[PDB]
Amino acid sequence: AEVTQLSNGIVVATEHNPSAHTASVGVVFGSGAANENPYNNGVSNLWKNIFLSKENSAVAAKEGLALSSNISRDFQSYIVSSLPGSTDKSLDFLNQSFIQQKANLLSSSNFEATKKSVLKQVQDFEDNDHPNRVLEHLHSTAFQNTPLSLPTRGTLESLENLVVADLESFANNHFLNSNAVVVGTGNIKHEDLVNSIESKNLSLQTGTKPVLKKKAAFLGSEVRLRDDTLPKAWISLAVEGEPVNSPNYFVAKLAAQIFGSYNAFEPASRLQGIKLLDNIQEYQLCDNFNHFSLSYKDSGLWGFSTATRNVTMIDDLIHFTLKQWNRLTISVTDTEVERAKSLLKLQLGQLYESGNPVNDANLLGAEVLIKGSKLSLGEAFKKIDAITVKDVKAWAGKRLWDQDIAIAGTGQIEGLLDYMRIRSDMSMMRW
Amino acid sequence: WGGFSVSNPTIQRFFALHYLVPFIIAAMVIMHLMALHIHGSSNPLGITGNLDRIP
Repeated sequence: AEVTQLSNGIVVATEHNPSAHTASVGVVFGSGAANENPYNNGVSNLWKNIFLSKENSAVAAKEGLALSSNISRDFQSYIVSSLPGSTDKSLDFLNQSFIQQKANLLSSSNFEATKKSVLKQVQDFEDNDHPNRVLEHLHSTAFQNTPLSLPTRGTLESLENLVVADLESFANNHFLNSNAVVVGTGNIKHEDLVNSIESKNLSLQTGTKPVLKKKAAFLGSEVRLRDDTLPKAWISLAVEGEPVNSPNYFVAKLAAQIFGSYNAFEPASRLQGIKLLDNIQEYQLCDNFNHFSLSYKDSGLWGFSTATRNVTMIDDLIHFTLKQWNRLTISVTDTEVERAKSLLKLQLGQLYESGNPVNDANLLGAEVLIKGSKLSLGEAFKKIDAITVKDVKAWAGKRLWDQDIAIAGTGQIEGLLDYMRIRSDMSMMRW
Repeated sequence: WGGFSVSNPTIQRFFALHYLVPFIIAAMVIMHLMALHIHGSSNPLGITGNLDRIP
């Protein structure tokens, strides 16, 4: 994780990796689904898919290049992968797709084909990907009438109303030098890239700034997509979490590691040192669960997702889980905190120390767009070790104890009690 | 009456029975609640309440 950064108009960011065999170069823009509105929602996803269109890919294939694009909430990415030497061909491609073939990708024949594909994509997702669909609705209700509420894939209604003009409108307002960072990961050197970029010049809509809007807000609420024909009940529940780069960023992630994730069907998962597992395994309250601490620019979500076929005991599932959360405020043990520290480190390692360069590109770009630099793993590990039981209790007393929640669920959710019942479990009685 | 007219035997037994019946009523109230429970309460719309129940 070598932090190499230089500015001369365009902000270049690289990260050399001796052991690699490949390289990835691309551009990451500081705008995502959150920078959209209810009506052009899905525009970014649209751009992602036209950049991956067969036409624009056949070109890159002949040059021995692979195409990648990721649409998130606070950012977007367009990455080109190649061998360690063909790094220059990569730049020729980025220079082409965003300055040359800008029109070829937006042809009537291409746009219509792409629009029809993402339309079918988003539909299959809303029809079949229940856990992600529900997680998406958690964001939709938790942050309603606020930026973070818009699904990254966009909605069907807004998607079929999108036209070529919308792409351009968005592109002119967001694909800008001031809202961009050219990323280079793999084994390519800093100077090798900075010179290959400095070779070409021009500008194409430079010196501009992205539009501003309303501040993200968490609203205690719920959205219920009951469907009695589905075999399970999928639900996500959470409280207002921590925004990226917050004093309690790590404490929140540690807290989520304490309750972790579980998969009823995998032997080792059933043996984890998680207290909650003693309560849910007897009557097999669920097939799986996964805690999370989602972080964004303005806010975050802390909670968990779960799936179950135990439709008559969902109230017990929710009751025991929230009852464990109460513990973070009043009785989390020292050894629970230590187990989380270890497991947190391991996870952050598997994320940042992945062998894949495209991942590092997204991580690098996104991070420098916010804090100017990428967080060194060694500094993260030190902050994680510094965390104490008191730290955890102080955080939970603020974010968890007797706080509003956001709920979302689909399928056989008749057994999921009213908001107030779930809400009451955010605290315990006492003298 | 326990005699020729409402008199001592009557008032005394009436007190004994006054104390007894309220416990019989309590028992019937349990039978009442048992019969209510298997079908649940009705509602002002006179139709099924199964599609929307609250605790």
